[PDB]
Amino acid sequence: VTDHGPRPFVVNIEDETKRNRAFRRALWTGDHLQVTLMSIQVGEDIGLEIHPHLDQFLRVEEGRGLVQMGHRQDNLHFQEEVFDDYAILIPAGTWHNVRNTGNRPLKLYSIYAPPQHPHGTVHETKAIAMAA
Amino acid sequence: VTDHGPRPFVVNIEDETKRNRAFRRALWTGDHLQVTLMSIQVGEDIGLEIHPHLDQFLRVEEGRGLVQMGHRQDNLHFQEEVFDDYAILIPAGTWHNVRNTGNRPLKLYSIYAPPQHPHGTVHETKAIAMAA
Repeated sequence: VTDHGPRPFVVNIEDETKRNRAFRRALWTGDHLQVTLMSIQVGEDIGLEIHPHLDQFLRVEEGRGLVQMGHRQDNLHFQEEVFDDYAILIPAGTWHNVRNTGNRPLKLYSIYAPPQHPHGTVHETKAIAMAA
Repeated sequence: VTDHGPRPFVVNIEDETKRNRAFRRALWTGDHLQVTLMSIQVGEDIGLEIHPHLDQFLRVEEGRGLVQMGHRQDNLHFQEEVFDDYAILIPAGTWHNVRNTGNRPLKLYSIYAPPQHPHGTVHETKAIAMAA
């Protein structure tokens, strides 16, 4: 998996998402949307964030997690479990986090609109992402 | 399934996509991205289109199809089969069609960025969509 954006592209997304081991790997960066793959370690979270300029779609391909969202950083009153087959919609301006609560890495893909990361972004680990 | 945009939202996307029977049903319309569900009948196609202002992501949840894409309407030189588990990336300015080539309805979801359809759009059939 390298970043194939902005090419017309067909991919087995189930398989690439499950095979990916990086915290974040850009798969396709276009002018208007970006697809990244994420593998989140047991006990780990993406990290609380807010994106006022973009919407995000996440799809869980494997594992179990906890999604936390709110209007304000100090009140994440939306708290829902997510599992294999689930999608999460994160509208612009909503504070959010996703925590792995299961017993294996949590495998998901993320679609940002508009794009968030540089073309070809790879953060192998959470620590690397945080530093970036 | 009604359109839940722009709410923070978690959904079993595999199940909603497979259960949906409409040619197009908006599931979530935000400010920056929109998710629709599509059930495409045996022998039917979405219809050749071009969206110069938006990128589209499609994920096939069930069935088999043929994706056709090109730079020019009269030369769709990208021709690839798609199956369950496959995603299709359609960058802005690429002419595209998706045809059902299998033996049951082709079930997919589509993410447009920015949004394409009014909030709460339902086109039960292709004919209705074409008329719209």
